Amino acid sequence: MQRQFTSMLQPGVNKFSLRMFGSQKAVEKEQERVKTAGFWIIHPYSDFRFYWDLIMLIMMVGNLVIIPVGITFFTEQTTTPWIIFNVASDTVFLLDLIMNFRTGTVNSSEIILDPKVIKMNYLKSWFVVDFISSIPVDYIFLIVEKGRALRIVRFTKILSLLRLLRLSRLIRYIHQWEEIFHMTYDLASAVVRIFNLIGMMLLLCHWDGCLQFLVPLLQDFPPDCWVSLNEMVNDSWGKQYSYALFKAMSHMLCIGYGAQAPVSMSDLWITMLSMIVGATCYAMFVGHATALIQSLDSSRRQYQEKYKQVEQYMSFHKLPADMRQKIHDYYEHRYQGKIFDEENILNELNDPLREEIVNFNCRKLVATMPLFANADPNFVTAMLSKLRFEVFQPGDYIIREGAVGKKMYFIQHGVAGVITKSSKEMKLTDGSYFGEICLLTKGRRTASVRADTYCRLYSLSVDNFNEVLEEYPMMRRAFETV
Amino acid sequence: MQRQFTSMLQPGVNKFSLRMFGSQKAVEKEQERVKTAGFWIIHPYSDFRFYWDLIMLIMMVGNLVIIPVGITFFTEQTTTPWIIFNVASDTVFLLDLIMNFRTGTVNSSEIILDPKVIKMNYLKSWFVVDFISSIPVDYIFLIVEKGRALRIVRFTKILSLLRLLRLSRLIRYIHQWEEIFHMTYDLASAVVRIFNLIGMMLLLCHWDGCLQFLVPLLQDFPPDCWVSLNEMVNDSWGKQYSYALFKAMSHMLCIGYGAQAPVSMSDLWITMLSMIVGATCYAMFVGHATALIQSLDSSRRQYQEKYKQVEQYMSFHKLPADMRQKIHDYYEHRYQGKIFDEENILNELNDPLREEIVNFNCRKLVATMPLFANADPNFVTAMLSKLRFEVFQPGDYIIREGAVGKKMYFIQHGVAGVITKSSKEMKLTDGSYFGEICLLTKGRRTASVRADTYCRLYSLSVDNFNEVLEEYPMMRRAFETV
Amino acid sequence: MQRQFTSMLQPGVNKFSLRMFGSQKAVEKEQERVKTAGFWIIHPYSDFRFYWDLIMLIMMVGNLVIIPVGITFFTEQTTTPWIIFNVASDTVFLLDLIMNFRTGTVNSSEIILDPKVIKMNYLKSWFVVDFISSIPVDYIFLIVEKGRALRIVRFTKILSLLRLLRLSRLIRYIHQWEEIFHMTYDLASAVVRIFNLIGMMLLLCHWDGCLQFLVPLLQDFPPDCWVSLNEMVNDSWGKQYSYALFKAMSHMLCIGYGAQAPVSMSDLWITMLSMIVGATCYAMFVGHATALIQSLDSSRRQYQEKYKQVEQYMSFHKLPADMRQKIHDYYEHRYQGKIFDEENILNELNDPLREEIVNFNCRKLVATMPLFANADPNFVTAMLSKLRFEVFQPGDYIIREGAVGKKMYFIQHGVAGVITKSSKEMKLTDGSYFGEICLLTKGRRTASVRADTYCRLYSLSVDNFNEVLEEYPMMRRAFETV
Amino acid sequence: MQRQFTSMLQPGVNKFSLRMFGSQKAVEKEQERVKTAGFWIIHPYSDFRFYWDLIMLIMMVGNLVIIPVGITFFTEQTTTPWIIFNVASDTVFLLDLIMNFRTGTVNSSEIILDPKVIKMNYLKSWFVVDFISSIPVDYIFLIVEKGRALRIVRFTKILSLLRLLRLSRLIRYIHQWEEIFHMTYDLASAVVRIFNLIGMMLLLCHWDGCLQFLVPLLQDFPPDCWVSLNEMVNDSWGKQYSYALFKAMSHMLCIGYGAQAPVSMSDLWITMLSMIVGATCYAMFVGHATALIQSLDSSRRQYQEKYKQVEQYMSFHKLPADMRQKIHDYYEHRYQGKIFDEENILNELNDPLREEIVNFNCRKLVATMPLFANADPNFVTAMLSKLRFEVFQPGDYIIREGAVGKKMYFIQHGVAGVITKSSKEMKLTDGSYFGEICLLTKGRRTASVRADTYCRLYSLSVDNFNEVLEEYPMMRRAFETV
Repeated sequence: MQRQFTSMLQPGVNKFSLRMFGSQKAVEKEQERVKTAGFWIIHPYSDFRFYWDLIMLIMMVGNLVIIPVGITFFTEQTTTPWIIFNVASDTVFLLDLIMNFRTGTVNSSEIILDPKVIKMNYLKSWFVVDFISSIPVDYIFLIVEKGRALRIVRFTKILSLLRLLRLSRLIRYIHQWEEIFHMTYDLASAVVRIFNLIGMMLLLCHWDGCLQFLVPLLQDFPPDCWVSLNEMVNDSWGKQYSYALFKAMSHMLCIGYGAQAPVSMSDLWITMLSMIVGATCYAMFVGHATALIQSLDSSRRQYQEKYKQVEQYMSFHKLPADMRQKIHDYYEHRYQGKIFDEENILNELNDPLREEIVNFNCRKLVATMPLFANADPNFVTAMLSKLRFEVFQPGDYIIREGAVGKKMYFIQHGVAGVITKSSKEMKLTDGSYFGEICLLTKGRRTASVRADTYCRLYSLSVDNFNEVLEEYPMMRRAFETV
Repeated sequence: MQRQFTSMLQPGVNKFSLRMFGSQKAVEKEQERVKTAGFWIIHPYSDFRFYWDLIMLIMMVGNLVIIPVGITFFTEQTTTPWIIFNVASDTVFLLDLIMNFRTGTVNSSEIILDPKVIKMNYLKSWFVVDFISSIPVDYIFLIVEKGRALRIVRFTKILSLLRLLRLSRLIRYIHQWEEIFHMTYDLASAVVRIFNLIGMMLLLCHWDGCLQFLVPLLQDFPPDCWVSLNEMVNDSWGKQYSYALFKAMSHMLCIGYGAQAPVSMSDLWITMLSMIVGATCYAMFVGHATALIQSLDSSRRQYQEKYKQVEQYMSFHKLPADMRQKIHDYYEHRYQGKIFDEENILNELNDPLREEIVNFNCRKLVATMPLFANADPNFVTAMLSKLRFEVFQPGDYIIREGAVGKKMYFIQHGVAGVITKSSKEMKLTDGSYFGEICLLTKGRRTASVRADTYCRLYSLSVDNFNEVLEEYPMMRRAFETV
Repeated sequence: MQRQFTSMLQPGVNKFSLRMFGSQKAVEKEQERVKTAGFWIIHPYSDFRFYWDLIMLIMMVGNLVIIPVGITFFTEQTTTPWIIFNVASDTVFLLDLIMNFRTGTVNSSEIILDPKVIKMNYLKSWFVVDFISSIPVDYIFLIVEKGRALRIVRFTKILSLLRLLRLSRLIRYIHQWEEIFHMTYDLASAVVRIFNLIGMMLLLCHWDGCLQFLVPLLQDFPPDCWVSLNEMVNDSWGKQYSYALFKAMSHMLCIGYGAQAPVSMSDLWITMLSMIVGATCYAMFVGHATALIQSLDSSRRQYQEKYKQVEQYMSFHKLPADMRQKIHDYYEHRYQGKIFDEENILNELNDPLREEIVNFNCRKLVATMPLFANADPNFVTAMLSKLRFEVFQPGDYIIREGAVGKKMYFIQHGVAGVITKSSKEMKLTDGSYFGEICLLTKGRRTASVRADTYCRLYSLSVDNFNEVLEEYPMMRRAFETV
Repeated sequence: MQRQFTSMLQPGVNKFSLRMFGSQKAVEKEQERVKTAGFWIIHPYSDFRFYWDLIMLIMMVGNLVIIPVGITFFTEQTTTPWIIFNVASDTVFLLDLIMNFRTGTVNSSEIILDPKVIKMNYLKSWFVVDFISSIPVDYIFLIVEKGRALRIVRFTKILSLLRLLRLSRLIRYIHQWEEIFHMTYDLASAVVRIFNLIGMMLLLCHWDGCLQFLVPLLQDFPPDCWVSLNEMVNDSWGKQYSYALFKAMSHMLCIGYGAQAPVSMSDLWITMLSMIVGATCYAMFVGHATALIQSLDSSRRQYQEKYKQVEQYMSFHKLPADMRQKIHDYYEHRYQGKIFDEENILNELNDPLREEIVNFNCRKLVATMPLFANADPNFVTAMLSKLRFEVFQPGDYIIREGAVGKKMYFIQHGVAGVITKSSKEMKLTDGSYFGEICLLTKGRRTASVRADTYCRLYSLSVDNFNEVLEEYPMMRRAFETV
């Protein structure tokens, strides 16, 4: 399985990939480009790359949690298990760094050129930090020293703590992957952002906790510091760590100090720093929360806003209370607490989708009418698109006796009433339709129609009907029969 | 009253129901579907169901407050009154669980199918938790033991505390009911959300308070914990509870610690947990508050935003100060601090409503004119819709001498002035109208008209007039008389 | 000056009044309505009423600050100066209450009817609270007692503290006045709201401070409370008050406790209450601040948002970097970091204003052209409105050699260049104009035109020109000369 | 280099300047205006002025940090190094003040008039404060005294502290420069605002820290204050300062008190003040953070909001799940998680840019077609603009057998399929085009076309084609060949 590896290195055909590039042909074309250099180049959007980054993340998170703690609360830093772990981690990071040269960079089209583009762009931006993070600097220093001891040890811990610069790399990895996920799974951005922030906060809190003890460790546990003053120098490491974290955490969430307000200058300064870091983090969190909340009820909010405009309009015109109430009722019936521009949405969609939607809505309404049963399907489709949805309140005249009816109505739904002088009253319900006589007559409507309950009609204007006919002359002729 | 129960189980005809489904016929149809299975199925939107859920809520809230407190601050948990209360509660929850099988689930149309749909969908989602919550697990355990004592008792309390999982159920109930209420009463979403959050916070605070003491109780009141260190082990239960709540509450609202910063590890950890929980809750609350504030002054805000755009436009064109001032004045008069797209709003409404609105606005204006007194009502209605509202600043020429008047004006309101060379000056007020001579003439206007004070006209363009006439030829002919 | 008072009682002719009602005639009409009842009715929007409310506010604020403090930190509550002050205040509030019956209520049109409308609507809503607040209840109680002493005194303080219910009245007064001010002075809503909140917070803080000491006072200064534990029972009143306020204030802003965490139950409960009140207030403040911030940079924000959409569009089309840069540059030149729909704004304005704006913009541009010097002013005006503003980037062909020019260009501004094969190159600057030959020719354009620097043209389409001509045939004829 | 200075004083030709004024000619004109007065007037937007303000900022920031500290933590305020520094600073501020008279003020066009406009407008607004800040008042007072000592010294410090009023000036300088930068570099407003606030907070914190110690210093270190109670009167200055800052900083970020809750009244009051200042600042910061967060993910948010409307629409129409899924898929393919009104954006742009964009998009698509190879470039350009982008889901009929094709399709991209009864199946890919036969025929389409995979077409309607032809009759004729 030597070619398999190569294949993996190329960008695979996934849901994401298609969205990014297009069709499978496009993907293939991209792959061809990649295939110019053999075993030296890795495509950023590839599956192998993804796997590698996942691995890194798994390692990286652990390492970030571990490293500082290891440095602080374990005195014997030269013990076997620790050292082996460190070495392996370093190796992994070196490998990652190496990969980064071979990996392509997203911009615009992705640059797959190795010797000039990948090497120079990486070396001019992020390389140095990565290099620092990956390598075991402290160990190197120790080796150099080998080829005052307490002082050296103290120095070394600080050097080791340069391995926290992997965090930048981690962040970078996260960002790209999040972007990819957005393209793929349609994740809620707000949710993602807040989650990221939470993680960051946790990490920062941990670091602060470590640091608070770390400085004392560095300074040899002086008599006027928080570790010596609480009398927990020789206590179990875990307990100490917990205490430190608590101290840090309070500063993060604005609760208070540890045992006592700082005495030594250094300690005080550290506390202040933590507070600053804590405070800003909390602010950011609050902001994120606010954003999330706004996102969550957004549609609803929009509806309310829209309604407020109507209210304002009413106020401007100084309408009677009854009128206002009626309008409110209409709005409730008409839109059902929702906000959407129907027409705009339809425009945004393609034709087939639109047609499908219309069929779902109105095919049952128009098919029940005997005029459209014998007609051709295309004609029906054409008609249906034209139809315009309407609502009427109870005790409202839809059509009137003697007034010229510009449009005909199909009752999808609702309790209507046919007001006629000659024929008494024939109440109409869902499925019925009217204004049919006044289509090709081009005159005044005979009888009246009043809404008994709330109604949901589909209006069809005479002009629109004429337009529709314009395409189907045979159909028009047929209609003209009776 | 055996059939009455069945009826109740079906979905009733309410305001909500109509909105959900449609007309009474639709509701009846839905009921028919429900009526396929007798005494085994409950419709989610039914009145009986609503009542049941209300009952549950009444029970549930009480139980959530009570349970933890009971577990903690009362040592004798095997006493009669407590046990009876518990048993009844358990029974009620079991009944609720049973109902949940028989109750239909909202999706899309509601699934009323029992054997497959209701049983499998519920069992695959929420069942297990509900089952756990409902049953008295601790009591069962005790019974088993019956058919080291201190240890057993300690264990049992934890088991009992599994009955807090009713909270999920409660939440679910609340959400659905809130949704229903939205459909029904048009509640302010923001307000609802914040209220929910407040309740949650309170509950959480209470739980934290219980927990802080609870852990000490579990651990047998060790010498280095907050209960033993304050010397309030044998104090009255109520006082202790209050203290615990205070401790919890401080962490929630970021105030501080209890008597002293934690000493024992467990206590410290608990405190940290509380802080986390507290802090997040506070953040959420803040966010909600922000959202609410934004909602409350939204219309006003929108107006301001709109105005800012006008200002920006002015800036871009670098207008003189006087001009800007004039524009500002016009805006104030024109819109009166409000924001609304009139045309859009009108489009959103149905025809009858629109007509009514127009009548309310302009029937008094047009009726006072003697041209529209003898005319037909339909014609008048047609005319009125066409009319377009306008405002003019004082010292502004509305119509001019010698310039062709494209439109005529009805003064609804304001202090106008007729500038004529021959006839001196005849100042016009609310109710007057002009540009009437230049309607069918198709030429140049004779005299000028200047605004004395601010005005509110209803313009009527000649083209629009012609269009209107197009429908009523007789009317046009009549007009042509004089 | 008996009639003067009556006049004052009626609604005056102010800026506000006109905006509310309309013209002076409208105001007069309103006044007539008021004048139905003599010396018994007060119009809500009147000047006298405003004055009265200002007076009340002046009194009310003072009283709210004073009362609680007086109750708490002065033992001798039966001393002369205090009592006189109280009595006067009570009298004033009674007077205010009386006025409230006679004052009209805003709804819709304002209800000026006394016997039924004003009396019943007020008595069914706010009366009782107002009555309670106004009257000296404590004094009445004392009188009753006159016609254990320590106990009575304790009771009386609580009764007296019912006079804080004036706060509701104050709030009501503020709201109405704020609304009026909005109509009048165009105040920033956000700013207003935050200011209100600040005031409320301050008042609440003060009350909390009073309360914290007040409860101890009521309870006779027990040995385990914050006043007795700090050993400041017999200290100077002012100091005590300050301390109390500090204690309250910390809870409001989430800082901490007083000297020590509460010991007695009552104290603890009070603290908790304060924290709740404090915390909510702080949240509200934060929200308000956020809102204010959003308001302040709103225009700018909108522009950025708009730009982001353009960027997104570019991304979707996957444009080259150069192209993107060009677009960015164009946007910067075109809109200058601002957001406004020109056309929409113009539509919103009246005609005269629009004309004025156009003159300010383009009269200097078109007048310099010799074609429009001899023409009539009306024609010029007509032309100018039609003109459409445009921008061109340097190294861009505006007009081309051999391509049919649909529109002509007036260079308001910018460094243009005339590219001709025959006539070499004649560089054009601000004031010049071109495409003039291809107006009535209806053919292909001869020479090319390229932008040297950035340009700001006013395009005029041939169709639009034709339309303009349609009104002025003589003008057209004249133009046709040469 | 005497004229060089003059030149510098005039407004230079920068990117900013052009944007502000226009072309170089405009800038020159502006310069001419400036050149009316020689060596007495400075233009606000000039380079020299900018440099001066930068210098001031550099000085000013330092001075603000230094002054208070100097006043507080150094007893010997009459020492040489300090005094020299002070004197120089004072001189600089005096110079700045002088410049301010000579500098022009931005409004509208900038006022370059010296004797009336610059002198009176400055003297009526900001002068006095500036004068106070600039001059060494304390030193003057001392001199006066020269021409109880402890008391005098105490008084003098307060007087000296009047030199903090330079902050207003600094603020003013910052605002203007920020505005200029916005015009120039297109900075993110939100980011700027937050940065400003941070700086302010830091400064305020520092001042608070100084103040907390300062009051004690003024009051002669009484026995019941925080400096005397901690026993750090004779400690090193730096340590004291740090402690003070910590105390201040806690109040700012809501953490807690210093060593102990205040005892003396003055101290308590100071603490309260700090808390107020701190609390408000924190609120503001939170608000700013929220704003920033909203800005950052704005585009994404907008997309989500838009999508929610579609969902709402679907809900309203009660569509089947499959349909909804299809719609979602279409949206994902169609818009790719982005929001933009294409048409609106195009309208906003100029013609050349639009043309360029179209070429980038569709020239490759239309050029591959042999119909447009021999045609003229102008015609091609015209055609391309008309084209309308479309998407189709797999298993969707684009064109049908027997149905009249109103528009023709160019496959930019995607896996299509040609459904024919006679000719079997010929699958089409990127670059192909169809509906070409039904262009000038004006009849029914022969064969069907179904989407195999997702597609991205460019539709071209027959009406649009006809319109395009209308300009190029020769082209039309050519097309009519075959």
